Amino acid sequence: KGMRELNPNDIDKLINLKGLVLRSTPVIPDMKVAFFKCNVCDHTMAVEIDRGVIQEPARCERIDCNEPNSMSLIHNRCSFADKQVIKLQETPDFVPDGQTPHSISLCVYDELVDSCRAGDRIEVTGTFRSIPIRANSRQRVLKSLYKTYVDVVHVKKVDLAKIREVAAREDLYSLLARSIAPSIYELEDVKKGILLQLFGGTNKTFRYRGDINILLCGDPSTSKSQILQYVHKITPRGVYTSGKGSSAVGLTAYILVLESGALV
Amino acid sequence: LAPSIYGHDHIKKAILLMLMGGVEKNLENGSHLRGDINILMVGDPSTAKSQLLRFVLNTASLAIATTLTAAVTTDRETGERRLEAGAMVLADRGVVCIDEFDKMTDVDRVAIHEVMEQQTVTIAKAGIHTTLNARCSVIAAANPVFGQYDVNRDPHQNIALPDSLLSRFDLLFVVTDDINEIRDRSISEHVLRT
Amino acid sequence: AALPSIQLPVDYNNLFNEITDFLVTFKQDTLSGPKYMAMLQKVANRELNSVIIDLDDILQYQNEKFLQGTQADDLVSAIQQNANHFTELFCRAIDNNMPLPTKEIDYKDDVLDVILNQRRLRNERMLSDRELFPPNLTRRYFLYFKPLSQNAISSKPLSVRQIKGDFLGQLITVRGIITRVSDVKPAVEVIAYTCDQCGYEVFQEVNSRTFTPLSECTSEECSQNQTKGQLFMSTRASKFSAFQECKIQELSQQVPVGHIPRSLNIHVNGTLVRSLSPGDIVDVTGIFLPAPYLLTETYLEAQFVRQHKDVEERVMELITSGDVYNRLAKSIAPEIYGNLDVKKALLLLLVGGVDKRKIRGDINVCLMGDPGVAKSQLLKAICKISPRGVYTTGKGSSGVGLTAAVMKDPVTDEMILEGGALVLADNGICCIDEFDKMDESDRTAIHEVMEQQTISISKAGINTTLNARTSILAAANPLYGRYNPRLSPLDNINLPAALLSRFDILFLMLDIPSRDDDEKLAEHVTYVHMHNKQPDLDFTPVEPSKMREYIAYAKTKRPVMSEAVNDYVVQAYIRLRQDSKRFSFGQATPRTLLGIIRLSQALAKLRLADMVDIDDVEEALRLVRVSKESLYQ
Ligand SMILES: [Zn+2]
Ligand SMILES: [Zn+2]
Repeated sequence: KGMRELNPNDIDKLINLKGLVLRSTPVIPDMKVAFFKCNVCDHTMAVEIDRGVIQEPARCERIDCNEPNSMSLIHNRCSFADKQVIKLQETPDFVPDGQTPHSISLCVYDELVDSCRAGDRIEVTGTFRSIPIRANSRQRVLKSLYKTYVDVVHVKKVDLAKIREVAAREDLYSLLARSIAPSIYELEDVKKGILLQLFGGTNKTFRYRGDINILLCGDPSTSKSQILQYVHKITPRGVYTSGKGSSAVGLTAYILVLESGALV
Repeated sequence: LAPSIYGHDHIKKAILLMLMGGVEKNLENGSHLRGDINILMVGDPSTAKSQLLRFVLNTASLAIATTLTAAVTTDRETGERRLEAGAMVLADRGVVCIDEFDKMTDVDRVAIHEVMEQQTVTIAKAGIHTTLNARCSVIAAANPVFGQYDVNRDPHQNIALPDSLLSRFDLLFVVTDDINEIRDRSISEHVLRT
Repeated sequence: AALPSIQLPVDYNNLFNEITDFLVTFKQDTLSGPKYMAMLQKVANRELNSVIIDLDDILQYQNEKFLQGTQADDLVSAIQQNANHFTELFCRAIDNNMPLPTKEIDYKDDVLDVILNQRRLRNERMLSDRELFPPNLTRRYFLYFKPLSQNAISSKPLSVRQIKGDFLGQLITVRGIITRVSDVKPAVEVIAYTCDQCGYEVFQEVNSRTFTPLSECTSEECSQNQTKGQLFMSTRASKFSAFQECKIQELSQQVPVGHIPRSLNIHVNGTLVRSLSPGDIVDVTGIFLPAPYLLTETYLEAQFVRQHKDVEERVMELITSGDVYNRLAKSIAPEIYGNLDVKKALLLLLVGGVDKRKIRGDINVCLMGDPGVAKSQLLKAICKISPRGVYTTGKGSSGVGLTAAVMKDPVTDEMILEGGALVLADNGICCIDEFDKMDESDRTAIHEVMEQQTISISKAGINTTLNARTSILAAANPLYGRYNPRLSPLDNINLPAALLSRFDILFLMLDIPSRDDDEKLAEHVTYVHMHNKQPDLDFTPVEPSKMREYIAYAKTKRPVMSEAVNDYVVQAYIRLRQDSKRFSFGQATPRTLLGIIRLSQALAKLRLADMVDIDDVEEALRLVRVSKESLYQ
């Protein structure tokens, strides 16, 4: 169900949302067990955090000491879980297009931290949740309308035997060459050259690289752009752009921080 | 109109036709074609132009003084954005007086086409995608961007405004400071009495 | 802090009795159980939550009572004067009188039923000598007053600047444009706290923008045992209500000369949420209220909304009349003279070709040559006629733009990714006016529509391609004011021939001064101005909404390939290649062949066929031939 459609009935239910990750926080430490050491007698005890509250011992546990207010929290001997917060956007595909997409914060925990990155379209399955937020951190006073977030429990994005069987074929050069773009005219010297570009060479660290670089010349009135489009789909981690008016810095890296351009 | 102004009979006649401007045509399916009239006075400075705009402004009714379109805007105290009316929206079924029209900036001139063709202006940010009534009859005036006006060059060439913009106006006058001794004698003695 | 007090001309006991009398008695008897009790049976079935009260019903009840010779104390005036309090009175009357359900509900599935049943059981265990709840907790419905019709202050639509301080407390109605809308968020009606040390839950109702949470268990279960148990909030048991805020602004026309446009916050609650959107022009009834900031903040609690704004049988009414392609093309902007071949092509862009797997199905046309000749009106008309259309210019639409980007809302501090016009045109059509003037980012954007049917983002750590499947209609008006009417267009146009080669068809049209054609055009224009109707006879101009029936109907009549067309279009490409055996860039290519195929498929759609026809190929070739001969000038 859509992000725009969540309502107060959902507030304790499990839900599942499709959306786009805009960005994430770094990992945030969440205390799961507090560690209290006695200033008088150096005895130590452990307290599990209950609903975000430290159940502090008011007097020292040891009956032979039993001093009040003598326990103190030894921060780096407490035990911590991992938490991360991610801004998940309603996709521009699903919006009523005259107005903005929404977004929702989600909390993701432990080894589910860093399961996704900016630009990932994902599903997230989790409990819908709501919490109050303080009017001033110096006070208990809370604002009437709660903050909402989804507290996730699962995420998802959006062998060699077969490979060996094909490897023995005699037509394999042409077989792989046709496969890159069977919808386009067969042009198989171009397709074979691109196939070698997809294979690549090897590397040596003592400089050189195992790259391959190709230029499709010829008229503007031919299918080479469509070949490029299919190769951009085929490759695992490529990019597509065009060179007219392409800045030396826009293509490469641009300015505070420096951000990578298309080629990088 | 403007009895202090030497000559310029045809200009005053055209001004009167704009004040008594043409009738709107909503065709079948409500298909709209514009009846309002738009005028532009190109020329030298120190000519009758600005004074004619004063006389028009004080003669017309529902007349807006400028020296545009519509915008989405924000200010120091507002933690919020508001949709603002330019002079043509304010002059809906009225008139706009635009002196120094050669000075108007690009984001304005790009949107003036909607006033000139469709008698409306469209909003396209902050989710306020809408269109406003701006059904006015405009009179504008403009100066050369450098030097005195070169009467050999076109308005497109003496002023930075594109021909694809200047052509929108129904009537496009060019006026110039003629160095006529009878005119100069008259206006001189008026200025001296002043 | 002692307070003085005064006597006032009202009594809420008498008015509570009047309200419940109305509720248990009234029906809309002029239209011949009670309307309100029947509606409350619908509430009891959990089939309804929006309880609407009409002030007209109250008025009819008052007139009925006065006709029967007893004074009704004008409850309409009271609710129009101190509306907020009468929400409480009406809800108490409903809670005192609502009938039990009829439809089964599986009653235990609501947590509130289980928890209040457990409290009742515990209270009976106490009551053996060994309110149950705040009513807002149990109250599932949402109550709203709906204003008086024309026949009184609640009926009058006020502009925002007419809303003065004396109206505070009244059920006014306002008129304006919504400049901003909040995302929905929940707000607590009643907080439920568990008690750790006794299990007896306790409740706090919230009636302000802020509150302070409870700490110690106030219940007798703990208090009598002097057991200072601790309280913990439960979102499961707390009643939330949906909250949303919207900023309304007066209409731009209403602003007095020189004033800033005045605006107001509208708060909307319960089922009435997400009835409003930005850019809506709307009339809204609500209670005009203060809020804690002696100067109070102020808002309008919305109550009722008035927005300002079969087929598959009905298409047969035009199909049976015949020659529908020619007539529908002649129905495209009938106020525009001639150019019927161009209109006939522009229709096919709305109908579209086939996409298959990829095979790319959108169809695109460029108009080119001298400015004017009603071209911008034709593009606007296409945006009006076509579903999923949008109008732009090469520099216009200068807010979110035709070209997409990451963005903030700098009036606040959040960031978002949003699409440009080419994404709004997705699954549709985009019209580019002033096409010659668009920049490098714009040109590469339309490149990406044609080359990937997307628009790309590579900014602030986000790499993403947004979907942009869309037809292009474009207008390349030339440089220097006029075309030189014997030259190639590249001596007259800014755009590169690479971009122009992707369009399925290009129509160069020149504004030739020629007495005879001038008179034909002028006769058309002057006749339209003179007669005010039927821009020509025998054109049979279909209206927009009726032709959208056929355009949508035609769009879904996907064809299948015929061997006759397969041979014929191979032959058609070879024929046009003989003309290509050379004096302009209108050469035959695989992209012109694809254009002929898509235009032919759109013709197959329009003739409602499965088998695509060689007639479709020859007519698609005819439009391409007319296009090339136009380009040849
Ligand atoms: Zn100790
Ligand atoms: Zn308790």
